[PDB]
Amino acid sequence: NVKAYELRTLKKKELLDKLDELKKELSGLRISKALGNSAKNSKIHGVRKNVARVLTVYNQKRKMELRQLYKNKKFKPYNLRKKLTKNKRLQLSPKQKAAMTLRQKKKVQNFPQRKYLVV
Amino acid sequence: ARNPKCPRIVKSCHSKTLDKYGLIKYPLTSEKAMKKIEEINTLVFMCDKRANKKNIKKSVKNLFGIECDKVNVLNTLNGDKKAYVRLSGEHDALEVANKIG
Amino acid sequence: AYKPESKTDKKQRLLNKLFLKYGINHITKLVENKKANLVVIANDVSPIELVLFLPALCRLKEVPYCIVKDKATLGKLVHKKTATAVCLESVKKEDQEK
Amino acid sequence: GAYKYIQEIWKKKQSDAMHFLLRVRTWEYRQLPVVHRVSKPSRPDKARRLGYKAIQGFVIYRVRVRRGDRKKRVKKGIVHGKPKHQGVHKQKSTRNLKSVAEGKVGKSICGNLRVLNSYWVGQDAVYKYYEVILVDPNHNAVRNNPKINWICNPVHKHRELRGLTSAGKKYRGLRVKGHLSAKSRPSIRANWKRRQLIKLRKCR
Amino acid sequence: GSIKRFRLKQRLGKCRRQNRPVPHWYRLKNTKRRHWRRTKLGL
RNA sequence: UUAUCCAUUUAUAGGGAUGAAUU
RNA sequence: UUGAAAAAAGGAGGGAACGGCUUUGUGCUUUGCUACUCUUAAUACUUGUAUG
RNA sequence: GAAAAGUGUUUAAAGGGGUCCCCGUCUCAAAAGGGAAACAGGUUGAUAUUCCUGUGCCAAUAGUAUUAUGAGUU
RNA sequence: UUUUAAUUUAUUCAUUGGAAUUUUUCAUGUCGAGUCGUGUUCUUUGAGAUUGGAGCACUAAUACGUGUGAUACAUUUCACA
RNA sequence: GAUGUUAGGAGGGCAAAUCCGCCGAAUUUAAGCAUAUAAUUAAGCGGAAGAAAAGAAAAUAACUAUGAUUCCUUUAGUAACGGCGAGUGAACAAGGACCAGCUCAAACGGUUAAUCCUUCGUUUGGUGCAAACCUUUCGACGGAAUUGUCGUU
Ligand SMILES: [Mg+2]
Ligand SMILES: [Mg+2]
Ligand SMILES: [Mg+2]
Ligand SMILES: [Mg+2]
Ligand SMILES: [Mg+2]
Ligand SMILES: [Mg+2]
Ligand SMILES: [Mg+2]
Ligand SMILES: [Mg+2]
Ligand SMILES: [Mg+2]
Ligand SMILES: [Mg+2]
Ligand SMILES: [Mg+2]
Ligand SMILES: [Mg+2]
Ligand SMILES: [Mg+2]
Ligand SMILES: [Mg+2]
Ligand SMILES: [Mg+2]
Ligand SMILES: [Mg+2]
Ligand SMILES: [Mg+2]
Ligand SMILES: [Mg+2]
Ligand SMILES: [Mg+2]
Repeated sequence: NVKAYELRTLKKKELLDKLDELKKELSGLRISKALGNSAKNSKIHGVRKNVARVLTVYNQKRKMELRQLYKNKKFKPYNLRKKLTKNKRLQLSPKQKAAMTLRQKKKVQNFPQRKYLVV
Repeated sequence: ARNPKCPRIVKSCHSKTLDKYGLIKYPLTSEKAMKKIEEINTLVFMCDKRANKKNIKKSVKNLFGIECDKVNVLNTLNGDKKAYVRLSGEHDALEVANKIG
Repeated sequence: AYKPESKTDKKQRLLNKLFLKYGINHITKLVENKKANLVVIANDVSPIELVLFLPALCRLKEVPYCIVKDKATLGKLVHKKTATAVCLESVKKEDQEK
Repeated sequence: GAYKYIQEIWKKKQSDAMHFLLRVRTWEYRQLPVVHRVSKPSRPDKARRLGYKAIQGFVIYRVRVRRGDRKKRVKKGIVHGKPKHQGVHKQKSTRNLKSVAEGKVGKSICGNLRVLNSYWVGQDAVYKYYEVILVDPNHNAVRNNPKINWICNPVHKHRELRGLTSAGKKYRGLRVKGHLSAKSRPSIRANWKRRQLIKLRKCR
Repeated sequence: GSIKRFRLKQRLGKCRRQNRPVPHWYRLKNTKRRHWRRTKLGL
């Protein structure tokens, strides 16, 4: 029934091995079901779940490795890029939006909107 | 000729494409299949809708001690492929049936 | 001889801290101000209009102009791919005669 | 000074030299495909006066438009309604030919770009030729530069298709301010809606 | 008839599957049946 | 005649005196 | 009224190109020796697992 | 042509064949036109020119190296 | 948890750069053309010898200019842009 | 100028109440109907955003004058239009909500494009468990650009 916290520590090969075993077990169960049996029909669900868990663990490991590989370097795969609503991606970064023509900037610096308490 | 500075999309996940477990789902019982097993050493397997003959053969080779001379397939109206697998003369389908279950 | 400085030269000068003037807009200003002494114009520009007025202007302003065969060659004479016109307002005394 | 000179030259238009140039240029355009990129503005000064700049993302497209009215679209010449509405053939469009020109380039050909503006270039009796100034809002050279940057915003997709380019402004009648244009301002349709509006008051 | 496209065959199969009655055990925790003769699939 | 228009073709030799045919 | 087309195949015309191995010089030329060029079928071995 | 659509070489720099030349819109449209090759017997509750036994047929079959099979040339 | 006000602590030393007003000189610059405009057509408007728009023809002026000042025009003020 | 499965990017489709462009009827009203009316509406086609559009005067006034746009209260069912029939019908001012101004082009700076971008980098920081982000200034090698970038107003 193997829960994830055990599996994080395992190396990828070991994980793969585990997964194959689980798959084999599942296949066996399926075969049994197909044949006139209902002894361990309900065992299958758990096995399936276990398999799923294993897959998840492995997938996340793989993703982490990928991320490590493509750390920085301007361009990246579009997977490892910031998946985010298209419009937002298109949109100008806040900094870009801010960026002021030099005269305007100067003006801002000189005559900023002051605080002035009226009495 | 392409020389991309990084690849566009990189599926780091374990392959979704169907392995032996998933391709070939289970043997068939049913009187027909039993008869087949008995008489002409043909094992009947329900398989994935997207199994080819080659693929099925490969699966059978991997999943069991089976060598297959010929594989006929058909798509059942229940959305499964049924693959009739005739074994080479060296093997007795009955023995292999016993082995599998 | 009177080539303008190239990028590297300019950089060096900056670190440390008479030439051809180009660009039709600048050149026209120069001519309008009677600063220019010789202007050399390219034979072909894609909108002829961008330079058509120039020889007439020179004729009015009494400034010497000559239409030279290649735009690319004019560009080469400075550090650009092409150049429309090029002007020499002042000159080193050793060459003034020429 | 140079640009002033060329402005003055182009004001003449029917004068011999200018006329010849126009004749050549229109002839040349007649041959090229209806909408096609040009490397450099044919009227640099005029382009400048609009929005054009020699920044990386700015492009000029020469576009040809048929001159004249557009026959009222109906299967055969016949229209089925009341006589007031019956005529075809002298049906003049609300949009300018310039607007049409910019529309056709902006829409399907350069959906990626943003139409900035457009200027006249040449005409024959069959076609009017405009150069339309467009800009790539994803080119960083344009993204960064704070003046111009505005066009990178999403509110400016297909300005040409909403009548927001100069030509659009013209035919919406926003070029004319004043008592002459009172009825169209936030927009003609909008104005109409406002005028129709019955405001009730919960209390009344 | 006796020469279907695969898609059509699959659809037919689906329809057949849909046809079958509520599994009786569920009833302890149907109106969309169709008889092949009276109501057509209209494929 | 250069705009424009039409035709023709693989845009195939500038103007005059019942076989084969290709490297 | 004279009664489809094309994929595909074939035939002909034509005469491009022309043995192999070893040695020398800058795919080409020169020098020396005689099993050669095809052809099906089987078999073996690398090349992604070479039959539907 | 505002587009939606309407037309399909009308003024194109429109993939194949040989060792640079020579061809040349693409694509769909036939379960009665064109077209590689199959017959018999047996067998199932329900399939069969499709499984079984037998007997064939068609198309592929990369290179290199042996073998054999025959031709041709000395 | 989100941010955005008030309040609390700034003090020394470096210098490149810029800004505003203020004197005093000299510069009287530049100001968007097949565009405006007129004609004519059609549309649209409450817009009336045409309100805006559009097609076509013709096609300007440079700030002493040109455009509005809801009746076509001329001659000319003035105001406003 | 073509050409590229060259390196990097963008568009395409869905959705629409408000919104922006076109395109565009007729029923209807006029006790008939033809201009009008319905209506610059419905449908059609295209295009945006959290709002859109408009917007910093070639504006209104004729005053002791106001001062971008938008919206509300009004002006006003008024001026006006109209087989002066049916019917349609604003604007300025006034009172508010809200209030924000600006930059290109042109002028000027050539004792030098000061600009700008791509790729490759380099090394201080900040929050994060990581993932990512956030900023910091520094060069190169490319280009772009004198058919005009940047500063000055
Ligand atoms: Mg089959
Ligand atoms: Mg119309
Ligand atoms: Mg059928
Ligand atoms: Mg029936
Ligand atoms: Mg076909
Ligand atoms: Mg047939
Ligand atoms: Mg039967
Ligand atoms: Mg002006
Ligand atoms: Mg009307
Ligand atoms: Mg007035
Ligand atoms: Mg779209
Ligand atoms: Mg009536
Ligand atoms: Mg009635
Ligand atoms: Mg009636
Ligand atoms: Mg609608
Ligand atoms: Mg806006
Ligand atoms: Mg109001
Ligand atoms: Mg009243
Ligand atoms: Mg009305």
